[PDB]
Amino acid sequence: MEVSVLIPAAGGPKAFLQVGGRTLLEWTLAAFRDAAEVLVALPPGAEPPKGLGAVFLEGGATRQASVARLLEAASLPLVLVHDVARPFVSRGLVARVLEAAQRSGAAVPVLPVPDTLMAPEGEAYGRVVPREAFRLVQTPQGFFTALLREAHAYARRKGLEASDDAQLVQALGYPVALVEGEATAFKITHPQDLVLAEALARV
Amino acid sequence: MEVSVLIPAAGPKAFLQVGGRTLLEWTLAAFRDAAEVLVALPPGAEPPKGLGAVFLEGGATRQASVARLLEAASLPLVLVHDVARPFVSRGLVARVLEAAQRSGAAVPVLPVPDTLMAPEGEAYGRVVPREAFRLVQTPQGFFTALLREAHAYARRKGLEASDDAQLVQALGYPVALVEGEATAFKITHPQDLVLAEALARV
Repeated sequence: MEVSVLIPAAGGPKAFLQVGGRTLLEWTLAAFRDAAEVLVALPPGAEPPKGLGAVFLEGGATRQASVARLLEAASLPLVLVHDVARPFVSRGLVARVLEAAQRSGAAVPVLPVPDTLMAPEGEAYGRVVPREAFRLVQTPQGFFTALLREAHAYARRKGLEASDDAQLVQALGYPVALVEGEATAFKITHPQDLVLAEALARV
Repeated sequence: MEVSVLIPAAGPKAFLQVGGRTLLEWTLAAFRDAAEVLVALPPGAEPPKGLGAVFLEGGATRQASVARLLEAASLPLVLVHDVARPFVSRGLVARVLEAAQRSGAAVPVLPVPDTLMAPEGEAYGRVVPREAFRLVQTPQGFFTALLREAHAYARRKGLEASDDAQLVQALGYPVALVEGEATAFKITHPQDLVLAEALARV
C-alpha cells in the first residue's frame, strides 16, 4: 500500500529503548505499517525481535554505514529513511514526505527554529543568529532509491560523511525539496526527551 | 521568592486554552510563590478577576511590553517569562533565579536537537554545526536595575532584540547560562498545541 522503508537503528541498543509500553523499534514499525517493505539495521550481536513485519540486517559503526547496507537490500524504487529515535511520526507526515519524494526525487521534513538561536562564547551567553533563516531537519527523508544509491556511491569515493542522507544527495548537485515537519516527530536524545516522550505515548 | 515576575503577554494569546487552564493560568501557577507578578495584555483585553497578578497594557512588541512592566516592578530581582511556555518546572525557575542572584543575569538554554540548516530558496541548503548552537528559553533572570538600564539604553538606541539577554549584553554585562528543559517549549504553531495538550494531561 506504500513502498521501501529503511531504519538505520544501530546506535542497550536504542532500538530496544522502552517508551510507554512499546520499544522505539515497535513505535517506528507501527508508523510505517502500510509500507510494502521495512528494512531495519541493528547493532551486531543484538537479536532481532520475533514476528514483526520487517527484515533485519547488521548495521555498521555509523548511521550512514547502516543506511548504505539497508539500501543495497531495498527492492522498491522509492525509499523512506527514518531515525528510530523519532517514534511519534504521524501518517500525515509520512504521506507528505512520500508524496513530495514521488514527484521531486528528494524530500525532507523541516521545522522552523522556535527559540532565539545563539552560539555560546564558551561562557556563554554569546552570539545570536536570525532563527528565521534556519530550520530544524527531521525524518523520514524520501528519495528515489536510484538517486540515494548514486549519492552513497559518490560519498564512498570522496570519504564524505554527513549527518543525513539529504546532504549526500546535495553533494551530487541534486535539488532537495523541503516539506513541513511536525513537532511530535522530535528525536529522543537526552534524558528529559525520554520523559516528555512518555507523556505523548499515553495518548 | 522575592522577585518580580514579568509576563509580557501582549506583543488573547494569554487566553488560549491548553487542557483545563488558559496559558496565563499555567504561567501564574508556575510562579505561584513570587512576591509580585506583573502581566501585560493587549489593549482592550479584559483581565480575569481573581488571579492576584497586576495588569498593565502591553506595547506593540514583546520588548515594549517588558519595558512597560519594568515601570511597575518593585523588587530587586526580576524573572521575565514567555506566556507561550506553560510547562516550566520548579527546578527550572530555581535554576534561573539562583544563577541570576549569583551573577546578575542568567538564561536557560537547550542543545539544538536536530540537524541545523539554512535553506537556499525553498530547497535544502547549508548545514551548520548544531553543537556550537543553543536554543534560548525563558524565564530570563536579572538584577532588576540592570534590566531596567538595558531597556532604557535599548529605547535610546532603537535596539530591538528577540529577548532580554541581548539587551543586557548590549550594555557589556555578562550573561550566564543554565540548563533549560525540553518541556519548556514555546507554543507557536497549531501542532505545538498537540504536544502541549498531551503534556497538560500529566
